[PDB]
Amino acid sequence: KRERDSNVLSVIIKGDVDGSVEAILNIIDTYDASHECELELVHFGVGDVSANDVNLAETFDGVIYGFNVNAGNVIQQSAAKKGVKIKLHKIIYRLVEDLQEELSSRLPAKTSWDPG
Amino acid sequence: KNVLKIRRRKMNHHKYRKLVKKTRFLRRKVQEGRLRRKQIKFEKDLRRIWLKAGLKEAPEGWQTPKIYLRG
Amino acid sequence: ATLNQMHRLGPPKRPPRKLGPTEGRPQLKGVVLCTFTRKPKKPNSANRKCCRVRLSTGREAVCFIPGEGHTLQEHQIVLVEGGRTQDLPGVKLTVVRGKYDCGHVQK
Amino acid sequence: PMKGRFPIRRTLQYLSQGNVVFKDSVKVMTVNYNTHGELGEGARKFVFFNIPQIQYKNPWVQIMMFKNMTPSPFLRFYLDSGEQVLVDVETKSNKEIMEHIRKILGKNEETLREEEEEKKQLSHPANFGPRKYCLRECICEVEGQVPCPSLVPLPKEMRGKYKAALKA
RNA sequence: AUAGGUUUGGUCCUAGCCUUUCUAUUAGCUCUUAGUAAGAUUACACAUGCAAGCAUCCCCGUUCCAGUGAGUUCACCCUCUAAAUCACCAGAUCAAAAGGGACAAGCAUCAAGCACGCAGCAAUGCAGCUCAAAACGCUUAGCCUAGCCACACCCCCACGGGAAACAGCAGUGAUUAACCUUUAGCAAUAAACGAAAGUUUAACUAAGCUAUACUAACCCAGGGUUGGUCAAUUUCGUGCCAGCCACCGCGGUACACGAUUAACCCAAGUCAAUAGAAGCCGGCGUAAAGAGUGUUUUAGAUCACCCCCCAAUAAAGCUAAAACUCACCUGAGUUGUAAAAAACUCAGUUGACACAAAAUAGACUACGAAAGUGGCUUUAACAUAUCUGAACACACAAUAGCUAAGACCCAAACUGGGAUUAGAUACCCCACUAUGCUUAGCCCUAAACCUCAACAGUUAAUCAACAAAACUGCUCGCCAGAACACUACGAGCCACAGCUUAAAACUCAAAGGACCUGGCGGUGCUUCAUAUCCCUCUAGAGGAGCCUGUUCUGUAAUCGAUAAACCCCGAUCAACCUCACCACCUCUUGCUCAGCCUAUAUACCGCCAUCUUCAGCAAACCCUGAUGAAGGCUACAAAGUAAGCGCAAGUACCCACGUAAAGACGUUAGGUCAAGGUGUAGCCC
RNA sequence: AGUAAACUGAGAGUAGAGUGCUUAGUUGAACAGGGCCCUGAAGCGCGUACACACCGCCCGUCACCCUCCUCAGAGGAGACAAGUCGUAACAUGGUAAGUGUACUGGAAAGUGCACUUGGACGAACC
Ligand code: FES
Ligand SMILES: [Mg+2]
Ligand SMILES: [Mg+2]
Ligand SMILES: [Mg+2]
Ligand SMILES: [Mg+2]
Ligand SMILES: [Mg+2]
Ligand SMILES: [Mg+2]
Ligand SMILES: [Mg+2]
Ligand SMILES: [Mg+2]
Ligand SMILES: [Mg+2]
Ligand SMILES: [Mg+2]
Ligand SMILES: [Mg+2]
Ligand SMILES: [Mg+2]
Ligand SMILES: [Mg+2]
Ligand SMILES: [Mg+2]
Ligand SMILES: [Mg+2]
Ligand SMILES: [Mg+2]
Ligand SMILES: [Mg+2]
Ligand SMILES: [Mg+2]
Ligand SMILES: [Mg+2]
Ligand SMILES: [Mg+2]
Ligand SMILES: [Mg+2]
Ligand SMILES: [Mg+2]
Ligand SMILES: [Mg+2]
Ligand SMILES: [Mg+2]
Ligand SMILES: [Mg+2]
Ligand SMILES: [Mg+2]
Ligand SMILES: [Mg+2]
Ligand SMILES: [Mg+2]
Ligand SMILES: [Mg+2]
Ligand SMILES: [Mg+2]
Ligand SMILES: [Mg+2]
Ligand SMILES: [Mg+2]
Ligand SMILES: [Mg+2]
Ligand SMILES: [Mg+2]
Ligand SMILES: [Mg+2]
Ligand SMILES: [Mg+2]
Repeated sequence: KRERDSNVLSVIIKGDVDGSVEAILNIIDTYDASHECELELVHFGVGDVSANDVNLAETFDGVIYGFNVNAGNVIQQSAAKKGVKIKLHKIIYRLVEDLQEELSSRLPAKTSWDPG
Repeated sequence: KNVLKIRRRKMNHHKYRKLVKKTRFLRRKVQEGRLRRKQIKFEKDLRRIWLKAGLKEAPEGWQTPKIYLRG
Repeated sequence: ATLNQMHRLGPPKRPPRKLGPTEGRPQLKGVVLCTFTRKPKKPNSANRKCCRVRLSTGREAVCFIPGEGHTLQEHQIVLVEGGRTQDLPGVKLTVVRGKYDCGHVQK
Repeated sequence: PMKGRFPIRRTLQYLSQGNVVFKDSVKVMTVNYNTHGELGEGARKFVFFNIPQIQYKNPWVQIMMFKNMTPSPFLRFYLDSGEQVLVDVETKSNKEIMEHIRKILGKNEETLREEEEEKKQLSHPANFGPRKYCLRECICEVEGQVPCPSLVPLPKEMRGKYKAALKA
């Protein structure tokens, strides 16, 4: 095992439909600021943020981004205990603004990658 | 017979004595803390006894002796 | 031991079976955290392929990767069976080939 | 080899050889005997050998023992009616003591056979059920009757899957 | 178990692990058909549909059936007696509540629970009840399967609250390795209702899906394995790498890896992972195990009827030898040892002189439970029985150690100095302290070992090995692979760096006990070395120059030998050649039915070094060891006989002497691929 | 012992080439006795944790990667693995070994007091 660098944002993606999941994944794949901060896609799926998503986020010190999905109270409690951050969103550009915010936060400033 | 097992036990015992000598202070502090917590636990046990038995307070003129303290 | 002693002790209080690496389950699901190699104990010499997985039970363990060559990268899901790798100390889980993200060996 | 002198005493085959089954009135049996004395040898060997058999055949009778309490050995049976039967056993061999207790308080072979007849009344051959209680699980086992489908497939005529097609 | 593999250089024993067998789940690869059986991983959350009506209104039912296993000794027998059926009744059947008894697994590092009983009409009085034969407690589990117990979303309950409930059928999200249809019918049986024809029923019946299983079949067969256990591999590729293994193990130029062929086993399956079925009458001197010692109750056993003294212990007193100290005389050295140094000026004779220790006896073998006890006297005193029995208590327990107060001749950790050494925090020398002694308390440990429990009994037909011959009966204590571990945590203790009790995780296939053979021993005794180990004798080398070999340097410039057993060695021989080396140049079927002095002496032949300046090696037999590895010797002989080889003998030289020659089997994978040949691998303009 | 020492030839091999090798011959000595404190040999023994057989085996510290446990971070254990300092044990292991206990020390360990043989004292007198 090796300790992960600070400039590596691990993200779980959860969508209401496969179309939304694919759209978010395309946005992520457009990423080009690899040098300043890597954007790893630990796992993606369709449905409400689940215990397995929280477990992946805990295992990889990642952040779960939910697109028009729900985070039950039990899941919220477990994520709070395990130190994961679940960020639900209902607008694609709001989610993208949040994602760029996290990338800038991980940076050593504002990120240089742009979605369009 | 040979004394290989006795030699193994000898090395174990010598290393244990050396470790105790090397870490006596920490062991003393931990043991004192353990004794204090043991006394508190025993007092809690007696308190449970009488409170469940239905006494508002420890019996008349009763004070729990500190049985786990040297003094 | 006299008959009285046998009666007093009762039947032999056999030790309970102790769970192995897989918590006594045929397979577990893991997420490959890292991939690396390990030198086997003497006299064997090799760089055996291994990975670190967060098993579904919450424990992290080193799983051996059988077969000539593989592709397991980080973040990938694998199934892991028991059975110790004889020449690796402390490694007691084999990644099952042909399941989830670990494809069969290529001819 | 089994521990102890005369390990045969610790075999179900031996404990089933006991021929003494007490009447329902017998409830307690106290055996006073002496650990020494050539006259108490019969009682000593009776306690050593036959007491296991008596207790095995009579699991509800309280059998108690008493060493060197009185000058002579003796049995004493306390019955359900309050009666107490004292049986002197000095100078009698263990076989003689067993025969005497069988005569005075044991159940006769005819009564034992009557109980066995009552028992065998239960297992009616014609009943069908699990092998634990019945000789046959189903009528299929009886030859001539339509066999179990699991072994011999039924005709499409009888099978309900095709009776449905005929219904259609 | 009908067993098998695995500890070692080898054998025997003990022991763990694993293999072979049979199920079930999951996974991988693969799959044709028909009948039948069985089917979420989860007491987590649920969209949707359905699942309880009947009937002249009242009643009855919706408490059943069906479901799950969260919880868990409400399940079984007896007593008593509710509810229900027998058209009203009858007691019969069935069966609640209540009472009595029985009723799972693990942990005692859960040993105390804390009112857990009784008497009396009551008043109230007694102070008791459970528990090492496991109470109280923690963890785990549905069970004893014609089926039974428990739960019904949680708060045990369910007035109430949390909240809006599939653990009814089908189905779904989540979760797990685990994953069936959102079918039809009341045609049959069962239930509910009705007086009844009848009606309702996701109970059930008949269907749907699924190699999970069984049966049957097809003129369309895969899976696994092929080093041993264990059935069965050809050729390639790789070369301690890639990789394989249930265990032992394989791979450094492969019957074990990957491919390929073939074969072997099972076969619509195969077999990778997991789980279960296989688990106490065996042992304790050395393998783990007789707990440091003794004594109870409750109990168990039949071994109960049969039948002189020596050194125990405590107290008191005493002292012979020798020290120390102090006194006279003498002397200048004394101690120290492998040799010295440091150290004291003190040393010798004689006399006085202990609170320390207790020659000879003792070649005795006694006393005590054990630890222990061996100067003398006295006092007190050495339990009981014609059994065993304590972390379950009481009393002891060497030496060391702690607290306090005394003693202190001598010894003596520590400390200092001297010496030694590469260093010497030691071994050797000197001084001295705690301490060793007394008193009074603690501490409670020993290789506390005679590593062999107590009592009773036998020597009869033996006994893995060694040890101190082998056992029988009985009882208690203890042990179940190694290490973790005289450890961690808990508990108790006048203990505070402690003692007793004492685990688990991770790891391994071993660990271990006893022997055999050999090597080794700064190993013992004895006898030797005849140019040999020391001394002894002669002549040399080591100091000088030169010649020559080797190493190191240098160069474009060999190679090999290189401790004895290399170094004027391959060479009884290099200016060219020899020459295999280097630089430049030239040729390609080439002197060769090519060639290579290219690697491999760790594939070899061939010829040799070496102990060997040895006398042993020995096939084939026989015997001993319980028929184990192994061993085989006694001459006033006791299991050895041995062909053959070697030695020897014989031979050359000058004897019959001596020198040659010879010198077996083996060791150093000793040397030589560069005498030559040859296997393998390699270059072929 | 015609040995050492000294001296003089011949030969092999070369076209030539050695202070080298093989060989012939002459003069021609001294000690030869004590031993086993030193090295090896033999015989009988003893010990052995070695068996690639002491150039063996192997202990502990100091540093290095893993796995598990206890712990407010740190320690312990085991494993892998090489170095490091020593040589503590295995032979009388070079100070016999070990148990308990105490002091001391880079580290195996040293010593003190008692105890065990799981060492020997060679086994008539000598
Ligand atoms: S068992 Fe008889 S019909 Fe199936
Ligand atoms: Mg150790
Ligand atoms: Mg399958
Ligand atoms: Mg349960
Ligand atoms: Mg504990
Ligand atoms: Mg409820
Ligand atoms: Mg539910
Ligand atoms: Mg359902
Ligand atoms: Mg689902
Ligand atoms: Mg299934
Ligand atoms: Mg090959
Ligand atoms: Mg032992
Ligand atoms: Mg006794
Ligand atoms: Mg005792
Ligand atoms: Mg003591
Ligand atoms: Mg003193
Ligand atoms: Mg101890
Ligand atoms: Mg301790
Ligand atoms: Mg403790
Ligand atoms: Mg000489
Ligand atoms: Mg010179
Ligand atoms: Mg050279
Ligand atoms: Mg060379
Ligand atoms: Mg030339
Ligand atoms: Mg030349
Ligand atoms: Mg050439
Ligand atoms: Mg050779
Ligand atoms: Mg030679
Ligand atoms: Mg010769
Ligand atoms: Mg000869
Ligand atoms: Mg060689
Ligand atoms: Mg060579
Ligand atoms: Mg040493
Ligand atoms: Mg020594
Ligand atoms: Mg010692
Ligand atoms: Mg010292
Ligand atoms: Mg002793």
